[PDB]
Amino acid sequence: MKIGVFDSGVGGFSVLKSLLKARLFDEIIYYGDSARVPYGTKDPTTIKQFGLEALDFFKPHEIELLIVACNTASALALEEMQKYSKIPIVGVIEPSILAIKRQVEDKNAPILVLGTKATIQSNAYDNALKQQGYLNISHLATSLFVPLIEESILEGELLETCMHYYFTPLEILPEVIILGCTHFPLIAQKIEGYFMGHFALPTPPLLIHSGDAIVEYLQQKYALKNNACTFPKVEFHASGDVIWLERQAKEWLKL
Amino acid sequence: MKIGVFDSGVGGFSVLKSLLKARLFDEIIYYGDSARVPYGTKDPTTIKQFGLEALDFFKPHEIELLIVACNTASALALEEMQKYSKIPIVGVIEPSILAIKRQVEDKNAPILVLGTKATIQSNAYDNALKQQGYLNISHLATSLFVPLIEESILEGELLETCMHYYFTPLEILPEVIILGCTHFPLIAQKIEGYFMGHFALPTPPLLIHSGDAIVEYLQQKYALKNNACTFPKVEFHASGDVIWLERQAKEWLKL
Ligand SMILES: N[C@H](CCC(=O)O)C(=O)O
Ligand SMILES: N[C@H](CCC(=O)O)C(=O)O
Repeated sequence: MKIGVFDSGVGGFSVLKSLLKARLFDEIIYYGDSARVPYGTKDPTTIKQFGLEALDFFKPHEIELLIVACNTASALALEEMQKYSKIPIVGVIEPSILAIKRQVEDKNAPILVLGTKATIQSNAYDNALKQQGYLNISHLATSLFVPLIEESILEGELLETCMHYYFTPLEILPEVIILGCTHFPLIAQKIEGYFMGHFALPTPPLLIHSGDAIVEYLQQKYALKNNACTFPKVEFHASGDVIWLERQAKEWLKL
Repeated sequence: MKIGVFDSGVGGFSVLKSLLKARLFDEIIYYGDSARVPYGTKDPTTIKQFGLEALDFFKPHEIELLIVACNTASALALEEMQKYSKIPIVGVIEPSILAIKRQVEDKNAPILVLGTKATIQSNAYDNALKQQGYLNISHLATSLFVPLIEESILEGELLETCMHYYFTPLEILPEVIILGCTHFPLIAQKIEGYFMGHFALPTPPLLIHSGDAIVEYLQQKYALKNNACTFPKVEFHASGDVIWLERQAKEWLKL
């Protein structure tokens, strides 16, 4: 079918990479609000309005389903967007909760949630996780990860120092880490390397990928074949220069 | 005289600080496009439109002069803005050149220009400096400085490492450093310390402050006295939550 994917910028490509891999949809209309990104360092009122405005962008595209690839938008504007919609709107938060429920049996397992300041402040993951019984949960806003990753600073001294800055105050060694942000998958191995090295772990904690989770959810609900289509057509749209956004699509979608 | 001050967000408070200290105007209308900050990591077309939209916001306020405190907006949209406006519009680039002309007699003195990617990409400083005869200029886009500063990372290993990441590749030790971004004054002492420490200098390179430079230019161009109210009328406006914008002011107006 034909669907739309919404994100604040190019981070949502991490989710698009997953969606493509699953070969679930024939046509995908991706819209990145690159003129206003990032959303994570802003307020609830502003983000909700951005969410509603994303709706207006897709209305004429005739999409059968809208994926809010942005973790920040999913945590603050999903509710409203759905209230006003003739079609289904799926965020990347709830699907990750389901991924945890089946991947993390022990309700006492230490879980660390990483996200933007807005996503963490919303308690979106904390609320959802507790409902499912989990009692050992920790939350951490790692905002500088976003700009570092957009500068393509995916390794080296600076990145290590930034992770050390954010992770040092942590009280509990996580057994599971949720990548509650579109950009974090790009430094997944680095995050794993940090904990394995700093805490001398034989194996890294478990990381939950937002894109892979929403895929598992969309394959279940809205039942879809794992190759219901050959070459999916994709449209790229942005509030900023679309050429700049498309250029990054190459880098993010690349294996 | 009633004036307007435009910036992409809270960074412009560094210019507001200079304006307030000089006591030139009795009324100042501050507008920060906080819903869309930052401008520096975006494209020319997007930035130019933001500039024109800033003019639409100010038209109703009937200001007599508009200060574009944003170095990025100054570099990319100043020309377009001045074209469709009947009131004088002053950016923070030219005043800096005029201040350098006066402080640096040696046209061969090594000058280092720091700014956002968009500001540096525009070559606005390069072209303005050469016109005045300067021949030893280096340009560096220190993008990460912006988010670091907004998270108030003004000390510690992360700031040192970020500074080292950008500065270490420099082939020449600057004698003059242009803080070509609203945010940099907040780490001015740290930058001075970096060069004094790393190059065993008894005194730091001369830093050019955008805010003081435009205030000085304004003071002379309009022959203004420093006798305006000690506590003038200041209005704060923002595209994002204005409460968030205001609460940040003390971080910049501080002492
Ligand atoms: N896409 C956002 C990260 C970038 C932003 O702050 O807008 C998220 O998933 O949280
Ligand atoms: N105000 C911008 C810094 C923040 C931004 O990029 O928007 C400048 O002076 O270049």
